[PDB]
Amino acid sequence: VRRACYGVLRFIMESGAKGCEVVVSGKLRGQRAKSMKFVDGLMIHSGDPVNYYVDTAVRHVLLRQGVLGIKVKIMLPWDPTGKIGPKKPLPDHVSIVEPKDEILPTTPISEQK
Amino acid sequence: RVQPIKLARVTKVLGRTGSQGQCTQVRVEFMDDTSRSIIRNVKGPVREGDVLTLLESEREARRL
Amino acid sequence: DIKLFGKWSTDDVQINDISLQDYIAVKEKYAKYLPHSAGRYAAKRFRKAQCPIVERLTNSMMMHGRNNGKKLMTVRIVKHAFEIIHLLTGENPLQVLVNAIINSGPREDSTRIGRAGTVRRQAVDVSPLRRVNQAIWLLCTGAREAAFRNIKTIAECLADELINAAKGSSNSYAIKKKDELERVAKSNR
Amino acid sequence: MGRVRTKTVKKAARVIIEKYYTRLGNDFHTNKRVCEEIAIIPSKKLRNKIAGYVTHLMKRIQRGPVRGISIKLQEEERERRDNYVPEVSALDQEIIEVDPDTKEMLKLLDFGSLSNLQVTQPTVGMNFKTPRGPV
RNA sequence: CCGAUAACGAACGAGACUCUGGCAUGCUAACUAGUUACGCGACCCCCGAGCGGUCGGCGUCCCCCAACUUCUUAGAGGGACAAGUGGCGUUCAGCCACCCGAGAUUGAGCAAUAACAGGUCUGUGAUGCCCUUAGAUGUCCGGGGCUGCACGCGCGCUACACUGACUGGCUCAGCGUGUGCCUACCCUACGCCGGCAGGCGCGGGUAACCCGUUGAACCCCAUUCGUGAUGGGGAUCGGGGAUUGCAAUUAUUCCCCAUGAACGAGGAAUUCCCAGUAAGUGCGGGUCAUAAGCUUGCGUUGAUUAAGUCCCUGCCCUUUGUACACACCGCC
Ligand SMILES: [Mg+2]
Ligand SMILES: [Mg+2]
Ligand SMILES: [Mg+2]
Repeated sequence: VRRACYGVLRFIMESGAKGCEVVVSGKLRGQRAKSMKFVDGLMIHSGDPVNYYVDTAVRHVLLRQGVLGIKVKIMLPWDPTGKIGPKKPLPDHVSIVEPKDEILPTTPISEQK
Repeated sequence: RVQPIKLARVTKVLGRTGSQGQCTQVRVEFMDDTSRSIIRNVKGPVREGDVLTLLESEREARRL
Repeated sequence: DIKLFGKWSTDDVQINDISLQDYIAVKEKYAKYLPHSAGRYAAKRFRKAQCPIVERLTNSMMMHGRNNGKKLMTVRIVKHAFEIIHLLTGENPLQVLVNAIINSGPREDSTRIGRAGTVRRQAVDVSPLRRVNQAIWLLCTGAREAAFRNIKTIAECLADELINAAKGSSNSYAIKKKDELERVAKSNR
Repeated sequence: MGRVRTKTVKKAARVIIEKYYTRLGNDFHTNKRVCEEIAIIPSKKLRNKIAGYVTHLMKRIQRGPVRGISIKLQEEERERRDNYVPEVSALDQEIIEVDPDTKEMLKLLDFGSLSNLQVTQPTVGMNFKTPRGPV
């Protein structure tokens, strides 16, 4: 499970995303079942943006010892602005656009046009 | 024999007491010996700068 | 100018102690034509300190848990009792009401955290807002208990306890509890 | 009163202020608007508490620098410091009080003569010699 | 986060946002919302007034025989988001008060790291293992039960009355619901019969067009009662009439006339709460063939008190200790 989840984490990251979360639940070898969570990158948790930035999926794996619970949570980088990455970036990204020099310290100068 | 009822302006309040807010230190003056003031614990809202009735002046004085 | 209920001009009432002059709420500056307004008074402090005293009556007599929205009960009862009083003593029911308020407002109580003697440990003076609050409460609850199992309606109960407290008669439940609180506090001095 | 806080909820405004060093003031309703729409901050109530002493910062900067740090504070306030280079020398008086010990060990650099090096008298009695005991 | 500062540079929760509540006589538009003006018709005093006023009566999109969106709606916007002042503070990160303003804190949704042998295998054609599988632990049918009652506990509802009950007259909401896959089952106006329960014709509505202008309750104003367990209260208890249901008994429910018990404001303890708040008071939805003392919401009336504290209970950080680590319901 560790090698497989690391491989999928590699592939998702190379797909390009702000982060991820994967959780595997159920009973592995042995009878005491406990989950174990692999994370990387960024993972927003609260408020509306999760509804349209992170997508999640739950699949149940029919294993001879029972069932395996799988949770995956990827978010979509905003930059496409309507493409596979959604528009309306996260509000903590009001980026300061930078002026030009706008100095012009010379004498009053007239050019007619 | 009994000390007369006296009036008492309230100046700056030191703060609540009784570990529940049940009393508050008020620093009252008797508008006649205006250079003499006494620390005093009262209950209910204080409305800093108001005035309060008082029967016995030399009742209590404890500093937190 | 304001003719409270068509009568009882505000510019007649005199309040005695200047620890209460600003804290009774009868005067012309805020002389309402009637004790009723949804004025957001209790939202922050000290507005109810300015809320007209008759409004405080009509909002305090409205307290039993059986009646909880009947403010109009209250204003009708207080207007009837006001008429009753002005009949009883000819002078302003506002005047008699403020007289009862001052004469039934205690000054000394006991409050501490240690092992209480009889109510508490240390006798303590009261600021003249909890004082008048407790006074009007005591008047109201006296009226309520008096009219509970009697043929008298609350109008006359309020009227008679108001007179009893204003004159001071050691018979109204209000002052009869006031002096006991005062003396037990003096005992816990 | 109500004057008890956590340092952490005190940790409120400088997540904002210098990051947007351009749009603050000394202020009660119009840096208000700028603070409405600028982060992921999920719930309503605490907008006033972040932003209260906020414009008090650019109050400060209009009388003194502070962290911050706003990258506009330091270079302006130090460029002002840059100036005032004195015309006359802060040390050019050409007499300097020196004690006999001083003169004599200038004699081991073998010059105590070709200048002024005016001598002040030694203490003699020397009310120095920092104190010790009672009697 | 200031501020320090062997830290610097980041990330999650947290405080934005989403909806809702609070304003724009500013914008766009309203025959399924209207509002005005008009023209009618009925009206009233009329002795004449008269532009006196009444209409939720009619029409002004069958195409001008009039316009407008204000009232309602819902989108765009804006708008409230520390702009002004003073005061406090190193005057550093916020508050106190005031001005103005619809508003100087609108309530909710979401929600970190971890963790609990918490609950759920009665949610599933989610499922492992075990058990059963034809005289079935499958499945269907008939009946009973889940309702059973010396007792103890929980959540509630009604009351203990005259701030009241009874009777009669007056005047007001807001969410939301409504005709069928299977599935038959909707909301109901109007008219007629029946006191009621109801029934029978008769439409409208698949909905801002009909129920519905939701003529709600509380409350309002006149009557009676008189402090009597009384006309409070309505448990218990008989008979009759309806309705749903294939079937109503251990009473589905409702109605009538009967009976009138405790209860005269409750300990020891204990819960919730601070502004449209608690509470009084009704109305919707789900449950539903008949079903609400339940619950979820919607309103209506409408408070007292407080802007503090660790006193009890409990929680977060910092120092201390320890023999604990299943972690003090420990250890011994
Ligand atoms: Mg939130
Ligand atoms: Mg009776
Ligand atoms: Mg230690």
